[PDB]
Amino acid sequence: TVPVKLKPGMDGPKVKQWPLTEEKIKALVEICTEMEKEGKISKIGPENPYNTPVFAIKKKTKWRKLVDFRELNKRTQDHPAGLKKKKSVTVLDVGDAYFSVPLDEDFRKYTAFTIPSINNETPGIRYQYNVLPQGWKGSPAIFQSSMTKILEPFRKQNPDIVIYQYMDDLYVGSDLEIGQHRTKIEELRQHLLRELHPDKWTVQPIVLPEKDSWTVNDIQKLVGKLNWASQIYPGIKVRQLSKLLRGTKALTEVIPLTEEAELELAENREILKEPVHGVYYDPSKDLIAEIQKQGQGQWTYQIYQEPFKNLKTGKYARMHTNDVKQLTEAVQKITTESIVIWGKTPKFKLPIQKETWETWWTEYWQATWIPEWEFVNTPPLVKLWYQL
Amino acid sequence: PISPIETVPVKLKPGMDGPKVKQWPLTEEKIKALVEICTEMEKEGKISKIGPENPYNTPVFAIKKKDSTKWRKLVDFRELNKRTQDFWEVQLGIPHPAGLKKKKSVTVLDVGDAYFSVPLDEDFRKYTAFTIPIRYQYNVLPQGWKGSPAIFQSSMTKILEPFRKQNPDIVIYQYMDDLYVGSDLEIGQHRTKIEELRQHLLRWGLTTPDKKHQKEPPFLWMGYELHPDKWTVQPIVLPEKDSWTVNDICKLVGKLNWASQIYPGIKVRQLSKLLRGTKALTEVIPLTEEAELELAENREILKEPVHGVYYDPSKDLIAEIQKQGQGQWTYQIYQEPFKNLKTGKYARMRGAHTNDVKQLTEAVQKITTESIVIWGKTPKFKLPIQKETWETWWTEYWQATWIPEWEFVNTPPLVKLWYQLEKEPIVGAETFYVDGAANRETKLGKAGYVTNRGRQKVVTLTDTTNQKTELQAIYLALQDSGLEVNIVTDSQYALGIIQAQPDQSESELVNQIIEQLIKKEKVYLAWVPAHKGIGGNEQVDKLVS
DNA sequence: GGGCGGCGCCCGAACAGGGACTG
DNA sequence: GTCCCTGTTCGGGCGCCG
Ligand SMILES: Nc1nc(=O)n([C@@H]2CS[C@H](COP(=O)(O)OP(=O)(O)OP(=O)(O)O)O2)cc1F
Ligand SMILES: [Mg+2]
Ligand SMILES: [Mg+2]
Repeated sequence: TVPVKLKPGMDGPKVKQWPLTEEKIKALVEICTEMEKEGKISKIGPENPYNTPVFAIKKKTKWRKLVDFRELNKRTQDHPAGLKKKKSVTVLDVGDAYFSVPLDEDFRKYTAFTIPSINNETPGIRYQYNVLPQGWKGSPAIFQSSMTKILEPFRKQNPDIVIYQYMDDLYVGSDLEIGQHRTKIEELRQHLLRELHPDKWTVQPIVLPEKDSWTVNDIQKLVGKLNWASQIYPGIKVRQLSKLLRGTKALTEVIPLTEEAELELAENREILKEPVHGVYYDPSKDLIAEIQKQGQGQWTYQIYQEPFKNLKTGKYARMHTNDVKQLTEAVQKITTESIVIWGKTPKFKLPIQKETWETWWTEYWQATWIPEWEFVNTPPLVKLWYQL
Repeated sequence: PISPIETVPVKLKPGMDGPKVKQWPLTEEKIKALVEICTEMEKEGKISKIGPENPYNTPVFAIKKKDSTKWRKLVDFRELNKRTQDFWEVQLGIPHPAGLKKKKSVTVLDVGDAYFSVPLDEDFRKYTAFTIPIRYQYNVLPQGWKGSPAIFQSSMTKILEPFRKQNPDIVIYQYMDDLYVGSDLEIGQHRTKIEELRQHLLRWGLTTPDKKHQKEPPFLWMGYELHPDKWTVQPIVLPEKDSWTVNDICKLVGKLNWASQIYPGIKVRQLSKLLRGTKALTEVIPLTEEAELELAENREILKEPVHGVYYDPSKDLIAEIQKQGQGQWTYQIYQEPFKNLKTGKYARMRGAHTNDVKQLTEAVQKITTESIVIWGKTPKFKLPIQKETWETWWTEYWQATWIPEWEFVNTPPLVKLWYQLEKEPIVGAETFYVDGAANRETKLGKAGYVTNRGRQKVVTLTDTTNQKTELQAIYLALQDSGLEVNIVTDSQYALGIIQAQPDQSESELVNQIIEQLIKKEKVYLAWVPAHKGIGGNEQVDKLVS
């Protein structure tokens, strides 16, 4: 094995386990019985002071155990540009390959987790890992050499195919037709015994209303929106539009746009088409992803690292709906895009109450990773700024 | 005897040693109890005599057990607890009788001298030194040490594991040493299985004395009385004093909270409000008239007989919620119409400003989590809120909010939003431009408005803030306007507060604003960026400055 | 009379994040 | 930045169980 240490001056995770439903607990009990009978995990006691929450997800009657290693990954010692330009990209779960490499003995105490019981019939049953656990930052790092030795022949025989690895997944991108793309994916699945479309992702720009008649209210709202947007695009000018609002007028009074204000509005429409200047991706800083609920199944999002220096802006437009489910789906979509583009997941500012999210988010999760997030009492102003 | 189970290896915190506390004086009766206990335990090898090679010590004492004349031996291990490593507790919660399923046969038994049967790590025994007014050390788990509950619970789980494997269809609710054992066997086969379980435990050094072997209902378990088809809570005696201290209030509120699991309608908010800023426990707190009435209502509802039923997994879980004032809610979880699994309250005040839809959503979340714990699934909800009210709220609310499968119930008081902000400006409504300024040095401020019809007003304020002056300006516009009004505000603080449609607030100013808003017919609230020369916000800004 | 752990409730203290402000 | 406001978490009291 290889020795793995924590970051200097940091202890292991001590995160309490959250309530699980009966089906998840049963799936976890079966999976852990198999893993224990195969030597992957071992029962432990309370003299280990560490813990990491665990749950399960059902994709497409086969359950998958998912361990929330966010804290442990955060406390553990420390990219193809063409992947985002491929016609088709398939995601493949390769986590099982980690169960063949043993884990450093002194590190195993940090991977502890606790299976709960319905109605607290029984105290929590605690395990620790004996092998590279799925969802841990160290697993792809320590397995990298074996993975490269595995994937060398398939890359040689297919130089135009882009295979990139994030924690538990291989992203395989090709430019050829669907049907042959699935054939190459099946060939790679054969080789591993030793559906996205990134070129269609679009940016959602800021757009100004088009009217034949403008009230004092319309112009005040437009001026506020442009004053906000000028923090991102310094070319935005507001003087001539604000001229039309001198005095103390009624909100429903109709204001005719002068030639100066019309030209200024056209210039501002043109300026909002150019890309933001001076936005450089910092690998040492975190990706911040903000989401706004626009209503009627619409969601806007921005990915940035510094204020007003957006790396990306986009939307997720669903159509008796469920806000929490749509929000988790939007989070997973944004995270997939961020992984494909920059090879890293963003920290989310979620417009939802903490308890609602933590109560219902695991019922709609389908990915093998979990991003960091925090909860926001969002302002309606920024919600109006990115409206469509 | 002593369990032949392997010990759990514990260690002191790095760079620390064992405690050296001196024994405090004890009553001769306590001394006799302790010497009898210690002679008995030393004969069995649970404690070992030590000598001068042991430099540590920790005080001991004894209390009266729940039984008639038995004494429990305790050690004030607070120092050793400070010096001892951290553990991860394995007790994740408390089992509830509403989560039990119907069993043909039930037994309740209790392990005798539970802690004193589980061995202690040899290397650690040194630190458990004590003196009976003879010095000893512990070879088993002592009572008073912080690592004893978790070590015992884990050891008990390991001991029961082979029996649970061999008997997957015998259900064993294992709270610390109390075991509830349920089966679908006839009574004879059930007693045979119980004897098998007792012999299994005895093989692992855990006796099950007959004096605590319950074989017929009602079973006393976890503070409940379990009958075949029903369960009740052992009686709750609420204090009936004439003078009320803070400690008495805490005891009464705790008893009422414990009662609310099966008694519907319990309310504690007005009694809890009596505990703001009180210094110590002995502080006498005269009861408020509202607190008096709340206590009287609770006392009356506690006089009625009530019981629960057990869980049938082949039927739906239904949680029905009812509203009372002051931000308080009750709920009943049942499967058959008038047969409650359990009941509960919810009274948390989340945030400086809120309304009843937010509180209903929060109560739904709490009930959902509690139900996931107790039954492992989410219930179907009956809520006193129109589908149209919820549609409006979650359509117009900027946050992601969702209620699981629910249906409307016709029981007042219905949950409603008390006013609606317009989406568009109002024709024929006077347009108020409001603003407030505050001096961060003198704390003096001004609030005021101008209107498109020529009116302007400015109010001076003392000991205020910028946010407060903005709220005051909005309030002044609401006061001096007609039934329909357009208001253009400077402050996204006040706009964000009002757009959430609060009906209740801890701020008196926001409460007055809410009153005004409810009185109005149409309100449209718009925002403009400050200090940008946008009329007539320009005029108000110049005025209040 | 006290010691221990779990869960619950409520309240206050400490701390974090964001917006408005001076000059 | 400072001041103000709001939200979270954690620790203290009590209750319940062992
Ligand atoms: N107040 C208590 N403090 C404790 O530390 N305990 C611990 C945790 S559970 C364990 C039970 O111990 P025992 O079996 O010796 O005592 P018991 O009265 O529960 O039963 P029994 O007299 O041995 O039949 O003692 C129990 C208490 F009630
Ligand atoms: Mg006992
Ligand atoms: Mg202002």
